[PDB]
Amino acid sequence: TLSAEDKAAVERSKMIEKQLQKDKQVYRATHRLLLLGADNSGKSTIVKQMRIYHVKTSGIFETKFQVDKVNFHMFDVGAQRDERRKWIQCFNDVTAIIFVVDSSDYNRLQEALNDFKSIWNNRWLRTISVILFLNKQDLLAEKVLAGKSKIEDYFPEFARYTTPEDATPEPGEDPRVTRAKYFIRDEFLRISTASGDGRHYCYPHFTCSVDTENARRIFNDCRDIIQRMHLRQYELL
Amino acid sequence: QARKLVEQLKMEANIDRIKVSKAAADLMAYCEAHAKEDPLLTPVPASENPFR
Amino acid sequence: CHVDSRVDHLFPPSLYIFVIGVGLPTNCLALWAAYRQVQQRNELGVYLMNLSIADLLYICTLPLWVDYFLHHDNWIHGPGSCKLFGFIFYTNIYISIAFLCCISVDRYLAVAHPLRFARLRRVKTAVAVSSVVWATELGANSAPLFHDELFRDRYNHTFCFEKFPMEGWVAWMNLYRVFVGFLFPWALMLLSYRGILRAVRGSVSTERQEKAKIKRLALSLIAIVLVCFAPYHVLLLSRSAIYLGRPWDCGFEERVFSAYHSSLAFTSLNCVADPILYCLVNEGARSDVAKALHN
Amino acid sequence: VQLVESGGGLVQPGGSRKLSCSASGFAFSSFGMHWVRQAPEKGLEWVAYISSGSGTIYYADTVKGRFTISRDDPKNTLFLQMTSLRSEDTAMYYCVRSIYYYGSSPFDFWGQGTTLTVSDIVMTQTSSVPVTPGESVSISCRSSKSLLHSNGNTYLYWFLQRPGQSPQLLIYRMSNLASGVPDRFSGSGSGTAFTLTISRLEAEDVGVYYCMQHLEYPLTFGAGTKLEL
Amino acid sequence: ELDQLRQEAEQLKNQIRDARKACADATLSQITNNIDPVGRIQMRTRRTLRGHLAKIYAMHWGTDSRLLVSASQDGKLIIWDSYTTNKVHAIPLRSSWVMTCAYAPSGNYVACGGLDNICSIYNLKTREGNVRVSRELAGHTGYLSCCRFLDDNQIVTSSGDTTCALWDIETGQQTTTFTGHTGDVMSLSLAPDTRLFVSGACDASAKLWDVREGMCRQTFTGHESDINAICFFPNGNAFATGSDDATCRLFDLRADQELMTYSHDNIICGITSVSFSKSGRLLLAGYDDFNCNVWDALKADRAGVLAGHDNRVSCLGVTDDGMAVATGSWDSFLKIWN
Repeated sequence: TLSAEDKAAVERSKMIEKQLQKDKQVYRATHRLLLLGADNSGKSTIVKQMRIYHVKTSGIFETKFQVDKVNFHMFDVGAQRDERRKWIQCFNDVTAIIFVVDSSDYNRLQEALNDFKSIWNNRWLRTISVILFLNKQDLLAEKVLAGKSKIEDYFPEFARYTTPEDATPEPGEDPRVTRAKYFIRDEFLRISTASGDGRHYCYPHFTCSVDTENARRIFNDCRDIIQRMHLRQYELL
Repeated sequence: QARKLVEQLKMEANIDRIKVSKAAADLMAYCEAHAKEDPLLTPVPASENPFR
Repeated sequence: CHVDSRVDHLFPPSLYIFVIGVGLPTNCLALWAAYRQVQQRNELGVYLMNLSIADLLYICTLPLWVDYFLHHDNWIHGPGSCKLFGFIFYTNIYISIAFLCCISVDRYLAVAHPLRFARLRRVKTAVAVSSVVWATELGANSAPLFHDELFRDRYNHTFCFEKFPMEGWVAWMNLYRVFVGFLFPWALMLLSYRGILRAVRGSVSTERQEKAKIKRLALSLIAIVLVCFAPYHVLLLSRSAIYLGRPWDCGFEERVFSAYHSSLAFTSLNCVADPILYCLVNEGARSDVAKALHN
Repeated sequence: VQLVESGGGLVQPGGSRKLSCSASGFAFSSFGMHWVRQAPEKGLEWVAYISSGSGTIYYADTVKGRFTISRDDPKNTLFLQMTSLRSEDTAMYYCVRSIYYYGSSPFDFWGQGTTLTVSDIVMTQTSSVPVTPGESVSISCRSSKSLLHSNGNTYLYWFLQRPGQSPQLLIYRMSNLASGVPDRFSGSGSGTAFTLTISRLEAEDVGVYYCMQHLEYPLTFGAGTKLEL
Repeated sequence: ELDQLRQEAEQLKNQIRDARKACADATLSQITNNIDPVGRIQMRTRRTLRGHLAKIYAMHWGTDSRLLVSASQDGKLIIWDSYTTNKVHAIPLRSSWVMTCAYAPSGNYVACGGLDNICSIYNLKTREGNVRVSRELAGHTGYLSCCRFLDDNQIVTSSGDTTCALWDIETGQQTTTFTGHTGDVMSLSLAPDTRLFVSGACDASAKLWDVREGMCRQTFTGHESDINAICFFPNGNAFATGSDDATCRLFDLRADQELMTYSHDNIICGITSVSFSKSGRLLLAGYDDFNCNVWDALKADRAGVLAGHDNRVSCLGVTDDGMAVATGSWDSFLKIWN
């Protein structure tokens, strides 16, 4: 009941549906994650190392890297304005957000905490986990040892703080450095545990820009996020 | 700097405005003169629409 | 052989009436919930629908057996009806256990090995596996259909699918049932849930009060399946083993008759326990059921 | 674009030969292709058709069983296999390009053709007309069945063949004007009655005209109307 | 002085408010106190268009009222045939974060843009059978939110930076740049005469521009939150706006003012899309609470509800002959209502 021309149009529309079914498999087997940070934070060097292994007004950059034969796409917004509340809505289906923060500033640190708070309490970014990198640990250790600038003139609560019992010092580091580096981490975790409600989580890590283990940390952290989603999807909790 | 801002607002001041009653009537007239040629106000009979 | 029972016309009919009344609407609701899940590209809906369909067929076939037991073991209707209804009644258990095993393995692949095996967690592969399960289970239990299964006896009775003593080909089929349709899928279920718990107990972002819930749910599933299906198969294996030693001795059958029918009646509570443990225990499916009932 | 074909020659009766057409300059894999032939001093006749994806293959009545069609997408070449040739197969074979979607124009490009020599909705057309520059001509061909399908579009196509050249598309679906042809050409008609009108005639457009049907297979051509100056 | 200039501007600002009050004599609701209500409108789904792999952000109709183009954040533009639900083209994109789409009135070209800061123009009618990129337009320092054609060689774009531009496609430059906003611009609507257009930005203000000069003739305020969608009444003398305060408004160009507010207390979520019907009597709006809604453009009464989507409605358009309405959502489906 269809003409010769209308019969050949359906056949064309079926060679399109086949190709769109070969792209659903690649789309479903790749994980998308978004990189956020400030200018002083070394988020560019992390991109270089991860690419080195494994237009002038362009506003988006993409990086490919795979660990143990699973593909990852990382996105870095570069040319957009300071206001953020409108283009975040496009990132409500990503696997995770990587928030890279400097730890040696001590004067721009307060502005970093407010920025983390807005991302965590966004209406569209619920059910999205955050993998924060407390970057530049090499510089931080030197500053405290020299003792030129104190950490007590920007956060008076430091004097009353003691190292938690669940610590894990690296081999051979001054306990003053351990006390400092765990205070900054606890500031960020206070925001995370205030309004989590069990829908999304925050994964801390201490890093340096030259470290080659950053790719493995993301893979381990992502493997937990997909696992948590599958328990809900397959009705186990 | 701010000098250009003052000039820009001056242009909008010198315009010829009309009354809301006149503007409301024109919107009313347009809707009551193309009512027939609107397949959503009044459903069209079948065998004339291309979807049903 | 001389067999009689003072309990066979009291317990099975009442339990079957309860099972019909409680498990027809619940299985309908579970089927609706599974349809909602399969609409949302979740592949656990295929297995849930198939389980509900098997349960519904069992419920539909129960009333004739209610009458059969009420009439002090007499079937009156006819031989073809005996064949069809007996086949469904004695086969649906293994369909149910197979689909439980499929659900368990799918959950294990989803939780224990994420980020891999994406070609197996799809709707099309689920349909293929379910069709293969139906064909294999209906083809391996089809041996009774090629014999005669209505036997009268001197002491006022007429059976359907069972004779006392067994003919001789029934013992081997019973041994196959006990060791391939019950133990092997149950072992797979146990191993898969053990693996799921082992993978969960080492994940951050899940507090203790959720791991406890997962553990209780898994143990509950395994325990309920075993408690529903174990006595019948133990007695079946006992009869099969004792027959092949002394075929001419019929004292054991005269002694275990009542325990046998009641165990075969007891096996039916899985048809009530599956909708509760797989649909009406989580909030997501309960919400869909309530929303459907609201209209 | 370009389509160049080779494979013709002399072939003794009962033999076999292979024809191939090479495609360069366009998306070959998304285009179906046809085969047409022309007798030494007669009209055109359809032979075969291979679709995109090789899911649809049709043959003519005088063709089934003897001829086989095939295509090679990665190498950009399609092959026609000829078996048990007879004396009625002597012709110059053409390769034709066609695509099908909403608003498409099939039978766009025609190849140079290859020469071979060996040792149903019938369409009726009129056999000549005198031509003087400046006049307006009208060529009409009729059909044995209505070509107006239920959807709303009529499947009549018009072609032009200048001396010593391959045919070129002029009008598709009885009212649409081809890409690259002057606006003086016009076409109109109704069911089972068609006409083509040329206004303000100029030189270099004399030759033979053909009208083709596409409502259902097999495709039927016309005898050909010749305009001479 | 700077303060004196601001005081002069404030005194100049006070003058504008006086003019608006003087011209106000009645309300549109008052003058519409005799027209018979439209009643109830039942829209039912005719076609469901499956095939996209992710969220759908943009959608435009053709001029022939049959062909349709859609954009998704998976890297695809699909051109549909509405009558048959079969696919004509499938265009893979270089970037995957697309936010806008357009279809040329002639029918030869389509356009797309997003977070890549680039407007890309595709050629649908080539000697070969594939679609190709004919021109990439660069010069914006922020994400593109809307793009609309004027002819085959002109296009207007609005971007994240507070600017809009007019382009010459063959050359590749910016003929005129429109400045004067203080926030992200989120929408554009060309007038039927194609000599004026209106933009609504994230500063609770809408402006009117002249395409051939480059000046802002009128500024319209009255909202409280971001404006997400704008459109013209099919006459060239009124436009409608949607915002995140769960309200819509109608403005008049000749008596610059507000006329009606389309709000209701049950709904709190914001508006994502706004369009009119052919006669200007129905005003359709998409919402964040997963369902579309229909308004009467002269009485501010809800006339009907379209509820068939499982997630938020992002795009919405009405055909030229007025025989259908298409809606796209984040459930990767398009639905045609009639």
